Amino acid sequence: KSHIEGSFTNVWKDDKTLDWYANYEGILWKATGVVVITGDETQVYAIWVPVGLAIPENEYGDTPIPGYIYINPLDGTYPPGTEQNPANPNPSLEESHPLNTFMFQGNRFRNRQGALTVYTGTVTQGTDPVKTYYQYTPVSSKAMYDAYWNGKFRDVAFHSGFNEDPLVAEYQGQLSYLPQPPVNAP
Repeated sequence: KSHIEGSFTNVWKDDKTLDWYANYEGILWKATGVVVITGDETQVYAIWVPVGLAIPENEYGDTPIPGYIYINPLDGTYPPGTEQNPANPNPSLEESHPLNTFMFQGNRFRNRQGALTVYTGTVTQGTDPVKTYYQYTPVSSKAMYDAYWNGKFRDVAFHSGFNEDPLVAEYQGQLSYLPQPPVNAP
């Protein structure tokens, strides 16, 4: 099938790849190209590509609505374990979420002296009980690091103390707009 450039509603973000997805006409679509999301995550604008059968369980006007250009922190433009990005390439399995993490575009980040890691889902590989691990993968996105370095996360990336809940970054990305209505409007 051919790609659909436009907005979808009833979208979700995969917790392992951090890519956005939506169902339309019984097909599963993956958001590619430049991805723009609404602050409340209800809608995503992108170059939607048919990637498989629809999965319903994961789930207007005509003028553009406010949103933000999404940065996938795992896009590999600044790969760890290199001269460029010396950070350790190996993701950790935390018994619990690290303290002092912050929310940026629905993704949860940890900053350890300049090395950024991001929450990439749980991993329950046990038996009795089970043991649930929270995987934190090293950020491989140059865009994410350019924002951090320009101090765009000064308000949330340098906290210390016993703080379990993530703080929400004031900066939510490059401002943009999503065309309306969503293509998969009910």
